[PDB]
Amino acid sequence: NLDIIGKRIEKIKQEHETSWHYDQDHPYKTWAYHGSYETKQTASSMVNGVVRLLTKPWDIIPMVTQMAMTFKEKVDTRTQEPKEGTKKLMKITAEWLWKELGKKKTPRMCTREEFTRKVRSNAALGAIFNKWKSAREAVEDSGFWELVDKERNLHLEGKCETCVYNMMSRAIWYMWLGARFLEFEALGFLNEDHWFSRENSLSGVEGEGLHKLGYILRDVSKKEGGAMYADDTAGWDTRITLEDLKNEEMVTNHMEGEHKKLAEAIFKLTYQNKVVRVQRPTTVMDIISRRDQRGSGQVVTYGLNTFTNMEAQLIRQMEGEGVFKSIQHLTVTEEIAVKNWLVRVGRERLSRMAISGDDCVVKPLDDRFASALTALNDMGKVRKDIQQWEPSRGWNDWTQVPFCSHHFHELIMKDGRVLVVPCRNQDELIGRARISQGAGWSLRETACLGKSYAQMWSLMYFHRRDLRLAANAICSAVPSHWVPTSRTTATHEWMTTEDMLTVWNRVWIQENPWMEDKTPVESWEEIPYLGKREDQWCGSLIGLTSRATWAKNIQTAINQVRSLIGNEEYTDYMPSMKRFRR
Ligand SMILES: CC(=O)NCc1cn[nH]c1
Ligand SMILES: [Zn+2]
Ligand SMILES: [Zn+2]
Repeated sequence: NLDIIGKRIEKIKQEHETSWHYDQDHPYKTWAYHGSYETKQTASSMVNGVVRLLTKPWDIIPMVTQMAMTFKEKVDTRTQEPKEGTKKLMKITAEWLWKELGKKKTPRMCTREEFTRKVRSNAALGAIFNKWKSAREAVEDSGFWELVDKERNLHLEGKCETCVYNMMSRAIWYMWLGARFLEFEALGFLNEDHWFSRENSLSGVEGEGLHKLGYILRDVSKKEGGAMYADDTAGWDTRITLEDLKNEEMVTNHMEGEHKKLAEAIFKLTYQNKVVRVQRPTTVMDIISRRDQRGSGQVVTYGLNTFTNMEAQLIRQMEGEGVFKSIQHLTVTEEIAVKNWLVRVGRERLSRMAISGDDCVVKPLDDRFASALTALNDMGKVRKDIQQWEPSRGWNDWTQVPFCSHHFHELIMKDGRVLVVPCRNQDELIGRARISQGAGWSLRETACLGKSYAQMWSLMYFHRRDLRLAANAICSAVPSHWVPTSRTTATHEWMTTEDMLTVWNRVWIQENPWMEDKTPVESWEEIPYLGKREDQWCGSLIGLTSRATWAKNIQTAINQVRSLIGNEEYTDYMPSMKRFRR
């Protein structure tokens, strides 16, 4: 408790010594509360006018238009201590999993140089504004690095002064850039060196890309076994136990020297003990603490979520296969049985999964998995939207399984070759492309964000009639040479000024390990669509009068946007489609 967080608390006390008051009407039950101080401040979603002017039919679709308008009673909940048998299963599994992940990788520190390059090309490193304006400026000033050094030597001493979270089914815990650096220095290797790649982790998909996820799910479907299970957890980040955080910390067992000590300090001082500042309108700033739940940088959160989800799903698989009888207590011979299962079939069982942070798809040996719930519930990974003890419903067809907010279609090209393509309800895609985040967007910056969405649609969603047409229209409306942008950045092959047909060929043909015939596609007309009825099922407006008028008059919409942007160099991409090809 207060020996580890006291220093951080003491320091904040003094910078607001004219405001410190131990409030009596504090709303916290599961968070430890320490005091309050005076503040007064808040970033809503803005519409992208380039995308909206080129998607007129969707102006009257509420699922699209409502997306642009507008649980902290789940962050304030508590998770019970797992039973001794559960804790044993998790420790054995975690020990075995870090060794497997470490077989072909070497833990290492990430560098000021690496951190500096990241910031100088905009990655969402959840930092705060003070002394320097942006992250870009702090990184060039040697005063910052002297602050970093003071904290670093403090961490080596087993103490913390400035690693404090700022709070803001979503919850993002910003820290000052210095704290983020020290986290990246110790644990950045997990992401930077691809520990959760599919080649390295067998269950993972880190770096895989939306054009690969469908092929990965189809490969899992080819295994002998039961239904495909895709159970979502109710608020995964809030269900991370102190036992989970202790099994995650065992990655430090694979480290040495300085690194081992720096990593151990991040786990002890920032993850297993946390200090947070929250805005309350009653507007004061609350300084609260707790030991458990997830609150790291988003990128370390992704890797440790993937790790602990892989662990939980192997244990649920063990339960279905009858490897252990009860979570109350593992016998001595059950421990040897669990260890022996992992050595004998662990890697095979990992290959039966696709795991992306809190999101999973499992194809178990058989459907006993469906009612194997005791370990999963006792670890605190309670399933969303189903009663605690009600057996999971599995999917009989890999094309119906939800994963990473998508489903996947099998699409046969006129030439016989097989594409496995990502899909989701088209209102979601159009509604997201119509939204920007943040202030001070020029017309040129807004146009370049529209072009980023258009090129993503050309590469990932070319099989949706409305998106291929809207992508061609946006790319026709934005100057040919303007570079696509995004203020918050998997593999983003659409972020380029290269011709999108050349990029399509590289991604779907040349570099696609599931495509044996490498014959390049010569035109967009060789590239197929979903069936017309399937396109409507997934939200297409094909068949509506609104959509027919839009498609027929598209050059008028394109001209409207060109007239606003001004006298620039434009390309007509519409004749890449049959119906505009005269
Ligand atoms: C309709 C269109 O192409 N407008 C572009 C433009 C603006 N000024 N001169 C040409
Ligand atoms: Zn610290
Ligand atoms: Zn679909």
